[PDB]
Amino acid sequence: SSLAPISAKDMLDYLACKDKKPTDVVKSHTEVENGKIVRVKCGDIVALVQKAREQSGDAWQGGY
Amino acid sequence: SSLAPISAKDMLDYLACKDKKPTDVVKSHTEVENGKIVRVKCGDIVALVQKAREQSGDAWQGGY
Amino acid sequence: SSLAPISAKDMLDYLACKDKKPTDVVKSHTEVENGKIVRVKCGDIVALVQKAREQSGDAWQGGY
Amino acid sequence: DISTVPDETYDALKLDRGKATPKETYEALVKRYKDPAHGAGKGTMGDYWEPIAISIYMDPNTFYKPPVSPKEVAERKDCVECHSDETPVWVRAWKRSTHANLDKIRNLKSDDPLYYKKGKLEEVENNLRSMGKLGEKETLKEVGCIDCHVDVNKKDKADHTKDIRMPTADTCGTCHLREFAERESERDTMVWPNGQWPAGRPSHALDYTANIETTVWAAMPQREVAEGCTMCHTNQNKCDNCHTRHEFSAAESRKPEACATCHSGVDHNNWEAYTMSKHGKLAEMNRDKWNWEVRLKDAFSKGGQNAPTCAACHMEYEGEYTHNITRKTRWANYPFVPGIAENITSDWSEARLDSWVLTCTQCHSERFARSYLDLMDKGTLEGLAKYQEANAIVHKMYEDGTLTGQKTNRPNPPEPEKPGFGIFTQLFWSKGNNPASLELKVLEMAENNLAKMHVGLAHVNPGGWTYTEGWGPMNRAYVEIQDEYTKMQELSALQARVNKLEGK
Amino acid sequence: DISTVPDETYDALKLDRGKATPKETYEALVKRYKDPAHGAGKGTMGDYWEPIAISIYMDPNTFYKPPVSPKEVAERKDCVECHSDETPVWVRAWKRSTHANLDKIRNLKSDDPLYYKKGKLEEVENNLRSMGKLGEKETLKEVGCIDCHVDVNKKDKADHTKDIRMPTADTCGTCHLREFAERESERDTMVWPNGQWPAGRPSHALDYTANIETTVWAAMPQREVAEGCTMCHTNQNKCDNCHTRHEFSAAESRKPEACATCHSGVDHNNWEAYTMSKHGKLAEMNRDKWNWEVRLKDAFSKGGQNAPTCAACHMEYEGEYTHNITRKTRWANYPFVPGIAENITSDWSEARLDSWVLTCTQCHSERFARSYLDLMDKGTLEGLAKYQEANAIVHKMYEDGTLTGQKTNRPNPPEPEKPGFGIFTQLFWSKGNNPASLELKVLEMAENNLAKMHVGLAHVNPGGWTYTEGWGPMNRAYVEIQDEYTKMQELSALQARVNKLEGK
Amino acid sequence: DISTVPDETYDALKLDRGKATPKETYEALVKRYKDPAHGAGKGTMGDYWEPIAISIYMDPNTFYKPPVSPKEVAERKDCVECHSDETPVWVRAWKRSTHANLDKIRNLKSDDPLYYKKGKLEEVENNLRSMGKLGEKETLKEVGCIDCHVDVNKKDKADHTKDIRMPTADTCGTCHLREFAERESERDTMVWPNGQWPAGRPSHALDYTANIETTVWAAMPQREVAEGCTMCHTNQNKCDNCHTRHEFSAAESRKPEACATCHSGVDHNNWEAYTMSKHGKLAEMNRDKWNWEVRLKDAFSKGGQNAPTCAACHMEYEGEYTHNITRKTRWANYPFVPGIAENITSDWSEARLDSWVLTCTQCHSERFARSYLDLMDKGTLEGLAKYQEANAIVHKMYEDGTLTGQKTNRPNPPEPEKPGFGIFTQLFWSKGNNPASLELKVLEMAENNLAKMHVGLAHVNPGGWTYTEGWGPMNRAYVEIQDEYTKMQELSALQARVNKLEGK
Ligand code: HEC
Ligand code: HEC
Ligand code: HEC
Ligand code: HEC
Ligand code: HEC
Ligand code: HEC
Ligand code: HEC
Ligand code: HEC
Repeated sequence: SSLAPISAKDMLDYLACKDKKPTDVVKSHTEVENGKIVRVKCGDIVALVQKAREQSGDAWQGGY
Repeated sequence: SSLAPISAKDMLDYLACKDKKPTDVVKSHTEVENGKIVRVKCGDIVALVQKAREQSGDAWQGGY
Repeated sequence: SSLAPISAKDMLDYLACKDKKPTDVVKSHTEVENGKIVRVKCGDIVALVQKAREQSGDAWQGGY
Repeated sequence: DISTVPDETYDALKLDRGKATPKETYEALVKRYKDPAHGAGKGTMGDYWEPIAISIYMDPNTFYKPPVSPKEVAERKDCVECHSDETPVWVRAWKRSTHANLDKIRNLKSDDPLYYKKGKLEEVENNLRSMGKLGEKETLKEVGCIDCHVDVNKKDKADHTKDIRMPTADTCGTCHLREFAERESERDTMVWPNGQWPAGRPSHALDYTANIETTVWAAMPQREVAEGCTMCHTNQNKCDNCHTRHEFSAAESRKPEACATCHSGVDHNNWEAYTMSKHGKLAEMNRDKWNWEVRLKDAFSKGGQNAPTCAACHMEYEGEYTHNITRKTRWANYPFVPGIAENITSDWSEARLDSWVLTCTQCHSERFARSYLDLMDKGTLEGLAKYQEANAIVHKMYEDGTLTGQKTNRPNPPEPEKPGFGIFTQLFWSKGNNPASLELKVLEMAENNLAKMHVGLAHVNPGGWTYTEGWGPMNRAYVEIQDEYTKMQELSALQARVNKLEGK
Repeated sequence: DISTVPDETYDALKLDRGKATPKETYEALVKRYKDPAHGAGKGTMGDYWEPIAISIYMDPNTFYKPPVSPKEVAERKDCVECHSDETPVWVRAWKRSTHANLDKIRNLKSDDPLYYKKGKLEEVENNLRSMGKLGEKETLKEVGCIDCHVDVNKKDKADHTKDIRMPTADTCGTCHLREFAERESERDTMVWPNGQWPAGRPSHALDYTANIETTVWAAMPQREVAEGCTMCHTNQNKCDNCHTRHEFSAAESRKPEACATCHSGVDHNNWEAYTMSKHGKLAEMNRDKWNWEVRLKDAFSKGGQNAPTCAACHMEYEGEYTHNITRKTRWANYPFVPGIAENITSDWSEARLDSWVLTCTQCHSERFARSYLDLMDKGTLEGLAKYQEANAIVHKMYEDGTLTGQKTNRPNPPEPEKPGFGIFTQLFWSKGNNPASLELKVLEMAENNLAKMHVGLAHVNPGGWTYTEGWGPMNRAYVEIQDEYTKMQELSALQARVNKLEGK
Repeated sequence: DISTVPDETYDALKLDRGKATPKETYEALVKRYKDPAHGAGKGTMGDYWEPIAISIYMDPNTFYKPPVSPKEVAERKDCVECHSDETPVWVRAWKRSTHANLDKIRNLKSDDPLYYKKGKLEEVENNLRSMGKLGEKETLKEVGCIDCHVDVNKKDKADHTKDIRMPTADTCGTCHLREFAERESERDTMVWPNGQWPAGRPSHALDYTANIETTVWAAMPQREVAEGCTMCHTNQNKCDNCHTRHEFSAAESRKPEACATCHSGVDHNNWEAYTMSKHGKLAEMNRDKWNWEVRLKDAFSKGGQNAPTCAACHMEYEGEYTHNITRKTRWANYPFVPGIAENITSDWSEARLDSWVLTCTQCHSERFARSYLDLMDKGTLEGLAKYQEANAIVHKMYEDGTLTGQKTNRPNPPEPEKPGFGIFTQLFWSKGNNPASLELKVLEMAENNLAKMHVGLAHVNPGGWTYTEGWGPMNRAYVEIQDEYTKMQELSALQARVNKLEGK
């Protein structure tokens, strides 16, 4: 079945948070707000992706 | 001298009607109306083209 | 230091007026007005460029 | 057994690879190959379109009939003699091809780099014997006009008006069962984890199916335009698009140029990106130093090849080469296809990334290759993010009904297409304000510029994802989308002010 | 008599083909060639433009004077000796050219594939003797600097400041009367049944005339831009654009690359379409296997050539090859030219189609070639139909006066151009809102995208009439035209509402 | 002394040409090369960006650390043994490279066109002896993996996890002092009269510095997009972008294709313009007649080369060929850069024009070469004038605050970029209406179309400054700018009337 959609910016942030602590902060790869690259907390993006993976169910057969 | 103008869509329907009967109906190569390709009755387009060729006179020296 | 700017159309008119008398009239390379290529009096463009070269001062180390 | 054919194919054909004969394998392959349920014939929209004259060469199994003239009954050498006048270059090219020089192949010595061809000839003969087209002690004398165009190893006369055929993939596969089965195996090895693309796609095995199952292709009245599409989509039907008739030179098919007529253009500029990359520029500079006649397996050793080429990268899989080009596919050209980006981190994609790392490390260190492929993946997502932001704006206009002409001049596309927003049909058919400009612009941002951005990244052409293709053009589309969006908001604010004034 | 020169040329020159000598034929050809009534000189707009420095090389007969410096009186050997230092690569190229090695041509043996050049040298000598430039038993010793740049077979001193010339087509035609006459015969064979183009055009014989008779070329002030046009239009004046100075290699001029500098780009992308087709990719892949030195007559046999090239297709006519490239022309690149599309079913066009079929059927079957040429014609008309619909919208806006700035900021083009809708001048000159964006877009839709669509069809590059050139870009133009048309109607509606409110 | 290194370089290094040993010249070059004040390291915006994985290969001196695995200690011979299947082609290409065959170089005879290489070998040996890397009686045995990747002439074991380096320009320069010094001399020979570009730029010596000193490159979040820029800008750091690893073939770097991956695309289409020019089409047609192995000095004589190439034109200066490519630069690609057009008539530009004339007149007469270079200069200005007119329109709207979204939706670019009108940042970053569409259009009009116009003029591709690139696209930009300007005026007028009605 289909994968629950995940935006490209969230995929990017998720990859950037690979092997990071949930408290670590990384730069966005795509978002600029108020003249600064947005900073993303790895805990938030990981939660966001995991909840898409939960919604995917058996569609996600494994991987990062 | 100058050829009486015939639109491309008419040339196409004319060519679609090569070796068809006047009562044969062919699909337009160009026109879609109300979600369907327009159908063209061959006798009609032949009449359209022949009346242009009549206006061309001796400018049209033969051909399909 | 920096050169006083000279628009491209003036550079072109200047080049067109090389080895021309100030009273000579050449065609613009760039300007059309009222259906005709603008004509340029060589003494006007020579004056225009020379005053730019004066504002450039020592920035202009020589040349045409 | 054909060791290079995946197990998935013997499973799908309900064959035991340990026991199936060549004839059984061929017959099972061809039954599927010719089954309308598996993509043969005119497809699900055959009622909406009819062949044009050239279609008899594009899909001969459905459409080819021999010519009504000449009325000739010809033997094998009659073909050659008459066509020495009617199609003289075909005869010249055929005469100097391997097909017409099989005794040369038989007499190759084990120290010749082309010696593998003798084994292939002997496998062909074994195939034909299993099929009963060739005696157990009979050598294949040649592959001549009558063989491909009438019947393999035909000994008697052919009726030109009844018996001529255009050779399709199953014709070649009568002899070249291995390559045909490797090709057909793409049906079975290209299964997306989440059905991102239909099973066996994208692939050469199903390129024609993919073509005729495209709604606007079936639906548009401009048949000669649509057949342009078909000319890029005939690998399924005929085997002569990389190694062309009538020379059928494997050396030709190994050259990047063989892929370029199809794998080029505004929505997949592989040729342009590849040839501008250092890889492709080296291939251009070094082409006359390489022996293109050695098989891909020997290209980098015996062949002297020191830069990668389309065929070497894409037919390589786990250190071997087969005609199946699907097994390392991860992005499949269009990054925005639902599920493709999300699947890029899966175990399935990582394992194909591992296979790609094996390809690149014929030359580069793994560290180098992996660092670039990481750039490819993330660069593609960066492009996709830019598109997704622009699409959200225009799609919202669609849902709000504020696209130009959306409610006044948006005629429906031709049957059997269904109306919608930013659909592929709008690239090949337009009427009134279907599509709107902003809609076409954001669709082309994905279909053209994001796709070409990804191709440039995959093929290491820096300009092809930054200044010249990809980022730059996507930047412009984004800018104009935002610009028109603001202008449309400003205009509707002005209209509202007028509407308020009309309320007195 | 020149077997390859058509009757129409002898009749046009008031010559009897059964009586005319090389001398009489040459003089009548050159008389017409240098006649300003037949296209020589500055043309009908010479009062509007002046040569620039390089114009002396582009139109030498009108503009060239020899340099004031150096002051040298020089004999034949002096040219070579001094230019060995002044222009060393010219001397090196000349020295290894056929022109400098006529004795090698004299000694060619009948089994040499280049043997025909011996016959050609004897025809040159026959030409020169007829002209009184060579003794009847005097061998032509060489074609050296002094021959081309001063006088053929000059025996004494030349004054560098008075006697140097740039060799124009009639200079070469002194010796190469056949090729010059064949080229000039384009004036007489390219007669359109209804004056769709001026007689003799399009052709290489009149390309420079066509250039200087283009209003915007004469009228625009950016002369260096305009001379870019001139550089593609000098075949009329000089014979070195396909086989270049100073090697003058016929093998070079047979290569497709020879045509590419001129036959490319946004309004006729023949180089790009051909090279992307299978034909052109095959030519790229096999160029090293072909003997480019054999004449086109021998290319497909002695040359090994197995894919078609520009010269082999376009110089072939009824089984012969000449420098006349006009006799199979039917569409002439621009499908929207009044009368062209209507003429495509005429007997005249059908006879040229039959001539094309003869060209394709050196290789393909006639049924195959005809099926494709049918697709070419119909696919061109489908593109034309799309343009015609879009043009009807914008042209009506022009007639309604409603193009942007049409009544407020549409200054007149430079003299002698006259104002009009969607005129060629608007591609190379613009000011204010002349043209309007919609006007330029619909003009470019015909001039660029429909032309390229046809070129892609004619040269069998499927992406070139579907996705990448032609249909896709024309689709976008139509969409944007329709979009702006609706926006402009909605703006007019809003202005009418505000005008009503001001009527209180 | 190094005859080809300019005095300005010895002066900048505080060295005496006569006395400075190879080792002292090298150390002085390397000290400047590695000095952050002179362009090394992360540059002034290092706080804003971090390397990505591939950056270790793009700027090794700043970012490279050897792999943590494999844990191996290796002698010279062990590199080849393990890498023969770890990185097979690197070994195969290295093995047939000149670096692996120095004995063939020693045995070259003085009549061999490649003999110069024996002298280059002995000069390398003399350099290494001065640096203490080679005994005075010790011949350089080879240049193997361990020499470039660990230490020159290394005699003992290397720790794969600690001692592996990526060879940078200073690594090659250890042996190839002349070529490295010539390259570095670009820092000293490229002083603009009025600082039109920074001293030493544009150049290969400072290309990476120029990249990392570009604000949007440091500022933009899409690092994989930004690293595409870096890949065209690594000559400063590593010497293998023209003669690539691991063949390191000087013959390869002399081919135009070597330059094409970087010198191509929408803002400098040198590859495209040159290859379409007659020069480039001749180079394509004649590439297999030329001996690319002779040095550029001998190309036109011993190499049989008869058409110019990128290297032959741009590495030539006053009759010598060196790695310094800056000394005839006048326009530097972007004609709109302040002070560049005004400087084109200076004595400084005229002397570089004289140098260009000396290049062209190896073939053309001076009169011809000057007449074309005059066309190039005036044509470029004609393009600049068209852009200046369009820019004045859009710039005035920016200054007046009337660009679309300018005061309502124009967010600031990422730090440390400062907001502005038509800035380079707006080609690689956009958000909301920053930039506005008109603003991007007029920025691209200069950055892409005016640039390509000049590249087309400079490289003699007539379509490349008229119809296809340059004038045509600039014409459309002008037309669309003027069109939107008029629409925006008319809209403002309508809004002003609705404002009047809301005042009553
Ligand atoms: C003349 C005496 C012929 C002999 C003997 C054979 N062929 Fe033929 N062939 C001939 C002609 C004049 C044509 C052109 C028909 C047309 O209208 O194009 C052909 C064509 C073919 C083709 C192409 C068929 C198509 O649909 O395009 C093929 C594949 C072909 N011929 C094959 C062929 C074979 C296999 C023959 C020996 C059994 C043979 N031809 C004999 C003339 C003659
Ligand atoms: C038996 C009657 C054959 C049929 C039908 C086809 N091919 Fe063939 N081909 C055959 C043999 C015995 C050989 C030599 C063995 C080998 O595989 O090399 C070939 C050769 C080829 C080649 C390679 C030619 C070369 O580069 O030397 C190609 C590319 C090829 N064959 C393709 C091919 C195609 C596309 C076919 C259908 C149109 C086809 N063959 C039919 C035997 C037979
Ligand atoms: C290795 C150096 C390559 C060569 C040479 C060519 N291609 Fe490629 N291709 C390569 C990669 C790493 C990728 C992306 C793989 C992924 O999905 O992650 C691609 C992609 C393609 C595709 C899409 C299929 C796919 O694998 O995703 C196609 C159709 C394709 N490439 C075609 C192609 C052409 C036509 C080439 C020569 C002109 C070519 N490739 C060379 C790696 C390499
Ligand atoms: C195996 C026993 C090795 C021997 C001995 C040497 N090398 Fe090696 N090398 C080896 C591997 C498995 C790898 C790949 C590491 C990876 O993750 O990709 C490498 C890598 C290199 C590289 C690339 C370094 C990089 O950062 O990409 C280089 C330049 C290299 N090796 C050089 C090298 C030299 C000079 C050796 C002799 C001193 C040598 N290697 C020996 C395996 C082995
Ligand atoms: C020096 C002692 C010369 C000898 C004897 C001849 N030529 Fe010459 N030529 C010479 C120079 C220095 C130049 C450059 C002139 C310039 O300003 O460019 C030339 C030029 C030519 C040209 C080009 C003319 C043009 O308009 O560009 C041609 C065609 C030419 N020369 C031909 C030529 C011939 C045929 C000679 C023997 C009769 C000859 N040259 C002798 C120097 C010298
Ligand atoms: C007599 C004095 C000549 C003049 C003036 C020109 N050409 Fe010539 N050319 C001449 C001869 C006797 C020959 C050998 C016979 C032959 O036709 O081959 C040639 C050769 C050529 C060629 C072919 C060279 C080759 O490819 O081997 C070409 C393409 C050619 N000539 C062109 C040419 C041009 C363009 C001329 C004016 C600039 C010209 N020739 C003048 C004799 C004479
Ligand atoms: C000494 C230990 C060397 C180092 C480090 C590098 N090179 Fe080298 N190279 C060296 C010699 C003695 C020679 C032969 C003499 C000559 O210059 O020809 C070379 C050769 C080359 C060549 C030309 C090879 C050919 O085409 O025949 C090139 C292009 C070259 N070298 C480049 C190069 C680069 C880029 C280096 C750093 C990565 C490099 N060399 C290092 C000796 C040594
Ligand atoms: C001579 C016939 C040339 C060849 C072959 C190539 N280039 Fe060129 N280039 C040439 C000129 C006359 C100019 C303009 C010089 C000036 O007035 O400034 C250029 C310009 C460039 C530039 C900009 C640097 C400069 O000198 O202005 C670059 C980066 C460049 N050219 C690159 C380049 C490439 C990549 C080539 C092969 C594809 C190439 N040039 C060939 C002259 C000639």
